Amino acid sequence: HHWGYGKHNGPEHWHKDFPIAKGERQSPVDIDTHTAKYDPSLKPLSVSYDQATSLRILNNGHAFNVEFDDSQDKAVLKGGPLDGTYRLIQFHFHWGSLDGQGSEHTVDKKKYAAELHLVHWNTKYGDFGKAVQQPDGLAVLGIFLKVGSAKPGLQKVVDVLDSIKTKGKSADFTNFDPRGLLPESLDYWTYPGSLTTPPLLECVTWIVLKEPISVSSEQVLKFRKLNFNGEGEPEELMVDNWRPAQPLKNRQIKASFK
Ligand SMILES: COc1ccc([C@H]2OC(=O)NC2=O)c(OC)c1
Ligand code: NA
Ligand SMILES: [Zn+2]
Repeated sequence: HHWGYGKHNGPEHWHKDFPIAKGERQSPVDIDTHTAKYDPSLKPLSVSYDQATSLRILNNGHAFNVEFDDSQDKAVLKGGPLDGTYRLIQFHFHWGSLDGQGSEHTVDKKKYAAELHLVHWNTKYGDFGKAVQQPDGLAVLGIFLKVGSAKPGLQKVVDVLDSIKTKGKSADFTNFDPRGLLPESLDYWTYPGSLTTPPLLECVTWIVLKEPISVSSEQVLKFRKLNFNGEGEPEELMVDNWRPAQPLKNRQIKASFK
């Protein structure tokens, strides 16, 4: 598979290798804040990242992933819409060529400069590869980024990026604390959806925080210096690695806040 984000291999093409692209629970979606309803049944959200163990950062040709040790229940997400325990495995971002675009989810059609995805898998399925075959296998915590003040907790990420410029490069990335990427409020929207890249599997409970984090123009500029290509290959900047909003179909987006 040679999927990507360009004219020739971008999201409009994905359905030919991955027919579930046109499925019933695809992501991302536009969150219409006037149609989403507060749900009193939602339990409180629990982000337990105190014991998180980051290992490595990888340019996979699509984004850069900060990977965690998920061989035990270190860093977990529970509560909210979730039943049981979801283990953090990695986070990554999606971003734009310009500050006016980059997020996958939109809020009343508003696009943010970037979107952070903290990816967790349901431990009742034993491993990640089994979890992605299940409708409740993953929980993705999505956090919007807007450009304003710098986010100090992001700068360690920004600073390692020149060591992983091209596809297939990785670097040791230990002792990174993902709590420094969260906004103050855990108010969220939630809906059932999918992975936003191939294989597009319909295995995600999406939890999208309402409060964006602010990052600096300089910080997001450094994201845009990465490359989609491998070393020695013609330079294609890693920008606009986002899928546009997909049809909501027969889904309701629920708000955790009144
Ligand atoms: C193999 O693991 C994967 C594969 C794809 C995705 C995509 O879905 C998404 O929301 N962003 C993505 O890059 C993922 O993240 C949950 C994890
Ligand atoms: Na709207
Ligand atoms: Zn993502």
